[PDB]
Amino acid sequence: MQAIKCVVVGDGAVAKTCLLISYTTNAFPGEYIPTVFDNYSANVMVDGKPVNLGLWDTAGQEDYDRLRPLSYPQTDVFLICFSLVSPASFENVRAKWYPEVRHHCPNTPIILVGTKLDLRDDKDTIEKLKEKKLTPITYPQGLAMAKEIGAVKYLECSALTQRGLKTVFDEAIRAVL
Amino acid sequence: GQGFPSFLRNKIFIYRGKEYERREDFSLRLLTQFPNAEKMTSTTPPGEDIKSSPKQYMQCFTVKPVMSLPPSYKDKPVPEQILNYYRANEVQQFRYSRPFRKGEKDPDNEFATMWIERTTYTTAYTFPGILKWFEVKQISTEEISPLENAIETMELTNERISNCVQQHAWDRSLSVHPLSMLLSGIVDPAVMGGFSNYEKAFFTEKYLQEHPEDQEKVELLKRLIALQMPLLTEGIRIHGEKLTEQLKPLHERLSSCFRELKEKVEKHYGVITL
Amino acid sequence: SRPILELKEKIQPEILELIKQQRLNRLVEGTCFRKLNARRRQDKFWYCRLSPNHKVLHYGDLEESPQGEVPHDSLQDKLPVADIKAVVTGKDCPHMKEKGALKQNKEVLELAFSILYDSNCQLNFIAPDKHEYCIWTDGLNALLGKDMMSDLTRNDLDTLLSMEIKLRLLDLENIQIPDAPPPIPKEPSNYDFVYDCN
Repeated sequence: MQAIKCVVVGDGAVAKTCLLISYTTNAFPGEYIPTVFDNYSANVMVDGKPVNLGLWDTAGQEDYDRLRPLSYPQTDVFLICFSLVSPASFENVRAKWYPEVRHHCPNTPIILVGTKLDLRDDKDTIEKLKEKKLTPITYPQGLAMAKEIGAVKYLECSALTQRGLKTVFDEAIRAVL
Repeated sequence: GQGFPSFLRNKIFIYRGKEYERREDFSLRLLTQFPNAEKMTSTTPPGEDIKSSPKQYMQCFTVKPVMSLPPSYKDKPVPEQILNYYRANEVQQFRYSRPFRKGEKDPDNEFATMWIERTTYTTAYTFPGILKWFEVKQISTEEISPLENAIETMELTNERISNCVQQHAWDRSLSVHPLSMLLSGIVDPAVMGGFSNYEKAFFTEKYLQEHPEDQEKVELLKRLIALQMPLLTEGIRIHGEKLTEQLKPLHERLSSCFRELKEKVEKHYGVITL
Repeated sequence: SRPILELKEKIQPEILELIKQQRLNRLVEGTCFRKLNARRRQDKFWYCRLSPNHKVLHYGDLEESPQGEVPHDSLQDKLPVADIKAVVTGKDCPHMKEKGALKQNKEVLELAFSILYDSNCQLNFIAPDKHEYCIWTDGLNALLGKDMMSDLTRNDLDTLLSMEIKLRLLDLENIQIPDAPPPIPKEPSNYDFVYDCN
């Protein structure tokens, strides 16, 4: 047994906390119970030994960048998140989230994560993005940004499907290990 | 489905899974046990077509191990080991939470329609047993109001606080990171202000005309948050005992918001403390 | 050999399903396939077992096993047999298109196969040699339930059909088959068999 810090940020327009809570609950897709409190945690092994793990559910509102860095120190791994279907999310992460994280924490294994994987290939979502001239940005460019940081990994998933989500957390835990 | 074996056709079972299998891990291992491994998506209700159809169908998910009754233990301040052992074993009741939107789904207030149709299960035999699984011997469901679900959620939150305080109370060489977990998450219902939500949703007289007779539940909320407040106090105190240099800013925010909500319950909520 | 060949190729399918069945047996017994550029201490060999249910693919980064397949939980025991778009061969493999660190040399031109799934995930794998490369392409295409793209497969097809028809011609020794089939002697319209049935 042992505990692992795991900070997670990302804008509030993507509902990453839904991802976290669905994972922790081991709930059915689309059947999570939204709690009232943040900063989730669990205790599973990815390999060999069971370990505690704590997910610092952090609100992505930019103002709170005076409080969130106080959470940063001695964090084993951080998880940077976005929406695969929000170009604004990309601009924020490449422009604000990623740079400030690299600044505050220049020494920590990092994994980028996509979101709404189904909506990336959802015809209606992508046609809305085109009619609104937003880009249904695909994997290779997120991969390019991951190479830009050289993040130890990047994965993309969908909440309503949890596809690779369990895996996402598996590499997340093994990042410490 | 119909293609199941006789003892399997349109049957429900509960499996004493491994210690730390995730839902789909065990699910996939079971799929290995079987061909025609098509999984359902209406996880709670069955399929009448498949109540007669061939081409075996299945749906699997985690369920809640209902607490045993610790015999002759109902009041003693027994240490944790007893509790954790009975939290696992000699179990026969198994409930499954059932989310539901009942009423009007206002965007800012997901608590406006949370009605839990808590589905419980009784099986023949007590886990663990001579089989790592058993059929349900009897199913039952429930219905839970936002008032209610609020009640259980908050009180279980409080007792979780109590449990962490106690486990880090008997033991010293123990990471404070879980303390950060809790104290953070509770200190700011940041995504949704739970306490404020309860105030607006039930403490308001719009609700006490919505539930005049069921106002005796908002007083339940009041007494329960009142019992919560000192528990928060011991949480704060133990945090101070394990306070660190990253934690003093965190700690002071905890403390400020904590006595803030202290006065909020005492006068703004008007409740009486202990 | 005109009606002979008519009959021989006309009774095709039994050998076809036989060969395909053997191919499924082969995929099930499987072996350790090859990864991409597994040089700086990477398990180039890794078993890939098809289920006897023929629905899950017990594959993943298993060790440099000389024994080949070991029956256990691979890294990913599932490749969805139904949704596999195809497998790209040769240059159509995007890993063959890779010109960076995972640049596969021209000496594995025929060993390159990428199994298509999720429309963004590929299985850029390498065969130990061409014959089993074609064998596994044949096996997945049997999962696809289509024609077989192994030279050895057509070899076995033709040779076994040849022996089968060759053993067929035993009862017809010292006889000729008219290329126009012999005229069917007229069946009297009455089916009132004077001698009893059975």
